[PDB]
Amino acid sequence: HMVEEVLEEEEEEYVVEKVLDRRVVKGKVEYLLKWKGFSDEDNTWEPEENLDCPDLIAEFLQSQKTAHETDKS
Repeated sequence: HMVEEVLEEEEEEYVVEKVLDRRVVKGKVEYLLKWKGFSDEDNTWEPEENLDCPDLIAEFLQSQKTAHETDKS
């Protein structure tokens, strides 16, 4: 922890590994993705009106229909 009057940015930058789930509060939609570069699973919730990953959002919201019932085994 560095104490000073010139440090607001949380960290350099985080990366997204994929989407694990999601949850709405009542007006906005949040998404819990797996952010790599922390400890192992520091997923975080973000607003879909700012994030930029419509591939995992529209790819994970369809799995609920049927995807784990098959799998590649």
